[PDB]
Amino acid sequence: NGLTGTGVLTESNKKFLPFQQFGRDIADTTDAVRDPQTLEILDITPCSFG
Amino acid sequence: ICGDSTECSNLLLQYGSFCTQLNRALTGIAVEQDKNTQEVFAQVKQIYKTPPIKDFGGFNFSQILPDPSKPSKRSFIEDLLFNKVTFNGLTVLPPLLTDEMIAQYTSALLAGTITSGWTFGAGAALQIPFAMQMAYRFNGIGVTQNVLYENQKLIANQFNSAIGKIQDSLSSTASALGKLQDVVNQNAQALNTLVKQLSSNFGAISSVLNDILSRLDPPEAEVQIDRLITGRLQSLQTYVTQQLIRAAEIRASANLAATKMSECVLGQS
Amino acid sequence: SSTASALGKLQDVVNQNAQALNTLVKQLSSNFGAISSVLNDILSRLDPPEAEVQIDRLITGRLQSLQTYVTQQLIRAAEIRASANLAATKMSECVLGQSKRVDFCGKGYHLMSFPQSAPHGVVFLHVTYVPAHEKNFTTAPAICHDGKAHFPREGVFVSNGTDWFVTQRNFYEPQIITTDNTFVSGNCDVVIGIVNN
Amino acid sequence: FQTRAGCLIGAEHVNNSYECDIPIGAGICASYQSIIAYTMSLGAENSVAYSNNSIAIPTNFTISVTTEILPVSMTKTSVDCTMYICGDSTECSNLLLQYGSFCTQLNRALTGIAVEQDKNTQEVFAQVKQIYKTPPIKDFGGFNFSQILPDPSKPSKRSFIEDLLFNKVTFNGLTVLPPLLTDEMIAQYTSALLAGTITSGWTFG
Ligand SMILES: *[C@@H]1O[C@H](CO)[C@@H](O[C@@H]2O[C@H](CO)[C@@H](O)[C@H](O)[C@H]2NC(C)=O)[C@H](O)[C@H]1NC(C)=O
Ligand SMILES: *[C@@H]1O[C@H](CO)[C@@H](O[C@@H]2O[C@H](CO)[C@@H](O)[C@H](O)[C@H]2NC(C)=O)[C@H](O)[C@H]1NC(C)=O
Ligand SMILES: *[C@@H]1O[C@H](CO)[C@@H](O[C@@H]2O[C@H](CO)[C@@H](O)[C@H](O)[C@H]2NC(C)=O)[C@H](O)[C@H]1NC(C)=O
Ligand SMILES: *[C@@H]1O[C@H](CO)[C@@H](O[C@@H]2O[C@H](CO)[C@@H](O)[C@H](O)[C@H]2NC(C)=O)[C@H](O)[C@H]1NC(C)=O
Ligand SMILES: *[C@@H]1O[C@H](CO)[C@@H](O[C@@H]2O[C@H](CO)[C@@H](O)[C@H](O)[C@H]2NC(C)=O)[C@H](O)[C@H]1NC(C)=O
Ligand SMILES: *[C@@H]1O[C@H](CO)[C@@H](O[C@@H]2O[C@H](CO)[C@@H](O)[C@H](O)[C@H]2NC(C)=O)[C@H](O)[C@H]1NC(C)=O
Ligand SMILES: *[C@@H]1O[C@H](CO)[C@@H](O[C@@H]2O[C@H](CO)[C@@H](O)[C@H](O)[C@H]2NC(C)=O)[C@H](O)[C@H]1NC(C)=O
Ligand SMILES: *[C@@H]1O[C@H](CO)[C@@H](O)[C@H](O)[C@H]1NC(C)=O
Ligand SMILES: *[C@@H]1O[C@H](CO)[C@@H](O)[C@H](O)[C@H]1NC(C)=O
Repeated sequence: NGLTGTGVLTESNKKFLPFQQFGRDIADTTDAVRDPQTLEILDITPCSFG
Repeated sequence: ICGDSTECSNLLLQYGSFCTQLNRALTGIAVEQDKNTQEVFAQVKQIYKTPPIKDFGGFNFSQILPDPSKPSKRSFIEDLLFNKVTFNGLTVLPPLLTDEMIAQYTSALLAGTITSGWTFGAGAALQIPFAMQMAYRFNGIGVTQNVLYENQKLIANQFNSAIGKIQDSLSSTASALGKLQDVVNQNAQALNTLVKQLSSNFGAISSVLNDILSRLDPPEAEVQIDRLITGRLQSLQTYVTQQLIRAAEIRASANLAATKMSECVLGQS
Repeated sequence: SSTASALGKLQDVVNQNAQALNTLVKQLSSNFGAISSVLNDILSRLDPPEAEVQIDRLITGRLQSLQTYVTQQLIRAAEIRASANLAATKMSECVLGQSKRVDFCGKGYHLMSFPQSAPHGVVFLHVTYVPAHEKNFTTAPAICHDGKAHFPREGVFVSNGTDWFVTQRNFYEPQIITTDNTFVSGNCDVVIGIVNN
Repeated sequence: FQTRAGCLIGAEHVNNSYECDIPIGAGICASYQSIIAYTMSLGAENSVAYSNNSIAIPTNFTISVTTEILPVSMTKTSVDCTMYICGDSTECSNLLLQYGSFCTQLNRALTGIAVEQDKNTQEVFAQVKQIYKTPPIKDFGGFNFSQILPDPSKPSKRSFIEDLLFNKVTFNGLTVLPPLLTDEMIAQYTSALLAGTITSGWTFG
């Protein structure tokens, strides 16, 4: 939905409420989104590095 | 600074070799920490062991000797101390020496000083009955050794009472280990502000670089990315300098601790 | 003479200084965001209004580089000063006198020391005394005689199996027990370990 | 192999325990034979024979001599602003003029550092008031200081050990200033100290 990012998508059990669209954890990092066509609570996780 | 962007990396390329210096400084800090631990704790070669039978002239060291029941073989006081006190491009590296090895060094040192006296700090450990060692220490401070051999029972009794009292005081009053907690809090706060600084415009149109890439024409995207780059680089430099100062102070403290262990544990000062 | 790499501290101090100076001089060849890293070419290509902007970019970048170099030099100087203070204290204590603080200079009972110069430091030769060839004996804390307790003036009681002896603590040297090297304090009915002799 | 530090490819895990050559982390490290990774061994294991009526007394002794190296000084350097950042350009200097007095602080810091180095050397070495000289005839109860006393034959007036040490170890607006005290003077201080401690003991302190 216009928000671009690279990571791995995992099904999340976070309990959103019918007016949020995307959550975050801390320091302004989009941590979970809701897909427009299914209304599903996903989970963004950065790809492995080190 | 860049977060895996080709354009940002290319722009940062023409800013000289700052990052090699920063990484070198941080690696030096890490190696220095490892050396501090090694030189403050690794002071003996043989790993001495206490005898199975414990008759130390009436003294009772059970509170301090390792307990085989627990897996870590940590003493009661060590367990109390341990219980008392609690990605975006940053990593934490594990220490070289694990906690069990440190506990093993402490146990070896304590067994050596509890059986052989101070002799094990110079050559090879030579056994000595504990009462005779205490008599030697009284002779050292300026009291004839008659006093110990005539008041051994009372001396042992009040020694045990004192050790129990310090155990109880440590257990009850939580506010006992302030310095370590202060160090941990300072480090955590520095990391927190460093990671929070990433959410600033620095005069640009947005605080996120991906939107700038995906929204705007390169020719002025260089300008916006330059603003972001200079701000983040300045913040990183400040953080590195603060870390260097704190590490130097910690090194001074570690040197003092090593001297204290060498002078007061291995001998009577 | 044979084994090398025994003077790592002075060598890598020199290497640190040389590396810092080398990277400082290298830093002079970066654009820092401007159109070129050579001054005159920027000067003799453009008119002043943006030539001055490019000059400002060069000036500021070189300024932070120099500032960083100075700060690093200050930190290193503080560390070296601490080391020099330690060296001065060691020279004062372990060269001009015999030290008693254990493990301050050398491992073992310290005897004396010698200084030697170095390109940017000092080398101490510590002479220490280390015992060896130990023997295991039976001991006792006091001696009962006439109902009185005797303690050694300075030494310790040992026995090779028979007849008992007094000796100094750090070197085997038995001597027959006499009233001259022992002193009396009370009757022997309270000490834990008295032996009849 | 999988370790608390991550993953390791190219070495063979073993169940022995030797000293630590190349530290890796979490108490384990590797070495060469092939390359093998193992757990650190803290050292030898022994149990001193404690009893309540037994002691150990030495019967002989040894005399040991050990080294200890300590740096005391570093090179004195100075840097000029206008020569460095401007490179003899009038317009560059004019532009720099309005940036405040940073360069005065920089030069002040460098000068302070150099003075500190000189003070460090002087306070470390100049511990004596008179230069003592050993007598030409040397009969020190059987002890032999030939390798340590200065050799007048050499032009440098340095001992064998000092020569070994000295041989073993190896512009754009920046300058290096010479130290105040030359090498010969430092050697003279060392010789004075050493003769004083040989002959007078600790009394000369
Ligand atoms: C040394 O101290 C420990 C603990 O203070 C003693 O262990 C106690 O022993 C008594 C008698 O068996 C028990 O009632 C306590 O519960 C024990 N305490 C703990 C914490 O377990 C030990 O007995 C002392 N040593 C000697 C020789 O008396
Ligand atoms: C302990 O040392 C004493 C002191 O030398 C020994 O006593 C002497 O032993 C020799 C060897 O048999 C005899 O020739 C002497 O006559 C003994 N001296 C006296 C005064 O009797 C003693 O034998 C040693 N004991 C042990 C077990 O080593
Ligand atoms: C040194 O330890 C031994 C054994 O631990 C003690 O020997 C005991 O002595 C008492 C006193 O007569 C006897 O009742 C015991 O039977 C002995 N035990 C053994 C195993 O023989 C000896 O008393 C201790 N010496 C001291 C503390 O000076
Ligand atoms: C040391 O000698 C004294 C005196 O010769 C011994 O004391 C005697 O002990 C016996 C046995 O307990 C008693 O029957 C006597 O009445 C004691 N006499 C006196 C004067 O006290 C003592 O037992 C000896 N100690 C040892 C370890 O042999
Ligand atoms: C020290 O005295 C002991 C007395 O038993 C001598 O024997 C040693 O005893 C300990 C205690 O069990 C053993 O662990 C050692 O293995 C024994 N030694 C030997 C050689 O078997 C011992 O010889 C004496 N000397 C030393 C240096 O320990
Ligand atoms: C103390 O140790 C020294 C050094 O090992 C011994 O001196 C050696 O003695 C042997 C046998 O007499 C000689 O072969 C060596 O040449 C001696 N070495 C030196 C450097 O002199 C000495 O004998 C030992 N003393 C005792 C009492 O054990
Ligand atoms: C002190 O030690 C030096 C070590 O070099 C001795 O000098 C050597 O002496 C031997 C025996 O006379 C000669 O063969 C060597 O050629 C000498 N070496 C040098 C470099 O001169 C010196 O003799 C010793 N002093 C005493 C009094 O024994
Ligand atoms: C969007 O249309 C597709 C096509 O049938 C359908 O599967 C999906 O459920 C629709 N989603 C919404 C939110 O209407
Ligand atoms: C080492 O010991 C473990 C058991 O702790 C065993 O499973 C393993 O096969 C042994 N050998 C190696 C090479 O790990």
